[PDB]
Amino acid sequence: QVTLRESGPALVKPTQTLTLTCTVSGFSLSAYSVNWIRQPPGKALEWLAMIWGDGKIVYNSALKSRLTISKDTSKNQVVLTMTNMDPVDTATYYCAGDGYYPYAMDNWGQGSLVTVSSASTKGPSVFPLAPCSRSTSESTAALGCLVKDYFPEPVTVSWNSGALTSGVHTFPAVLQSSGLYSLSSVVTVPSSSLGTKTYTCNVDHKPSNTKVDKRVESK
Amino acid sequence: TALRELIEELVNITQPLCNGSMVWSINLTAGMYCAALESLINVSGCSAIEKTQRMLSGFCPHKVSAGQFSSLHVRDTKIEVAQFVKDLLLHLKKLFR
Amino acid sequence: DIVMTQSPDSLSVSLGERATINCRASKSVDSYGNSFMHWYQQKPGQPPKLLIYLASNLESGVPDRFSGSGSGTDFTLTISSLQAEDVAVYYCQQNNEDPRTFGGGTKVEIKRTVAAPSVFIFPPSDEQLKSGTASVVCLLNNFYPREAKVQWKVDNALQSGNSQESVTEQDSKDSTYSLSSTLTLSKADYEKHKVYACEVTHQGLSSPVTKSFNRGEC
Repeated sequence: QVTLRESGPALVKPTQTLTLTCTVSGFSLSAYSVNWIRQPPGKALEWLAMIWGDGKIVYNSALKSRLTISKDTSKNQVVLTMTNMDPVDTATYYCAGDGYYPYAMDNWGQGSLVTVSSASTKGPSVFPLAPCSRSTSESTAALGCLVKDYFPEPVTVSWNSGALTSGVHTFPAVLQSSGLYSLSSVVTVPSSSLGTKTYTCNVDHKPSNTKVDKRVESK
Repeated sequence: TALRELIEELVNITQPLCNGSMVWSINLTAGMYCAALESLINVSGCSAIEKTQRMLSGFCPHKVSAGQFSSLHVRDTKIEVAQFVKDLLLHLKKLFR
Repeated sequence: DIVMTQSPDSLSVSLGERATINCRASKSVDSYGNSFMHWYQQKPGQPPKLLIYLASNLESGVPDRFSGSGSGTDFTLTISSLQAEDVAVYYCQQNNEDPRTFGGGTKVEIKRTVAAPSVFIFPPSDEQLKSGTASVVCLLNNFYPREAKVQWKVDNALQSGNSQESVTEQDSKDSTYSLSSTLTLSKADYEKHKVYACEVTHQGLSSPVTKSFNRGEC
């Protein structure tokens, strides 16, 4: 039952130092090797560093001068620091544990998205997406939520507190010319459920600690 | 050649080793590179033994998975990796002569 | 410093058809006759998952349709009968020599029958209008292929420069795509016009589909 969980700031100012923490449970760090890997949005995985259970430290060659990996066996955490952060360093940072010999990376955390920007955190405004009208002959109906003007990414959107997943489409966020993101999440349901079944989008913007539940209905 | 290199590596690493990690004692008999490989494969997070595992994998190319056993039949005495390497070092120097 | 290079960058294969991905290392990833290279699968929004280790060993629990082959410098990952859930980006990686390095990835997609989108239009909410902006949203649901054109029209004037699109990755069950187009106007421009229409052109539609509404309800 080995689990890895990354924690750190959602936002770092350009030139400032990023500090990421990987909390390991179910395995002692005295016999467990932890890796750091990053992934810029829409780009390839990039291996960064590792610290073996017995203490051996290895770094990516091009980023070596900027990286420091360390660990504290007591709190069972591995820490990565990366100095002089740039907008090009914006990425999801993953920590991953090695399996047994041949030591492939068999256990990954969910990853922590880090944005490098001088812009301030801003929580979203959530608006309903409900058609003006529906045709008496439509079998399927669409509803949604527009999660507008937030910074940085990510926002999480679920429906009915995670109970509704079928037919949900949460789109990739779009960066507006304002420098703020916007995202839409939609769900299509059979028309025979409206007015009866409630549909609520649960929006969470962890960087601004904003949490909203909005029940969506046509006017 | 590779056998001297394997001995070289085992002496090279015994100059603690995988602190807190215990391995099964190995019945050293009929070119039991597979038995040594099966015993060490259960050690997690130790950079110090990786080369030995790769070297042993060179002599035993068969599929050897962590937890699963085929070569090992004597699963009773559990020892320190340092003690295991010292036990493997005694047998390996006997075969070299 | 071992550089891992994958080919092709992307591939499209029918449901139940064999899929093959390649990987090439700049130096040998072999040590004592074993290949220190591994394959990973990464599905949209999830971390990578190990599939194959030591070039040809299946990770426990991974479906048997996956296999790996190769030695030294050249490696291959094969899916014997591509399933709808196998849509992902596949990565190769080496640990023969420090530092560990990953390939650039290969995106695998399903080739399926043409599916027209179901189109929906959403007016701006009264709550948004209060704040000075109007977002008009057009949804194109569950279509294939990915290529689609959305044209916004406001009282029949063709709009440009004021809309943004976003598209989902291929669905893991029906192998379709969905797309949303958002038209953003100030409240002043929004209240000066009546008819808001989204016209959709797609291979699955023999004729363009228009969804529209009249501001102030019609």
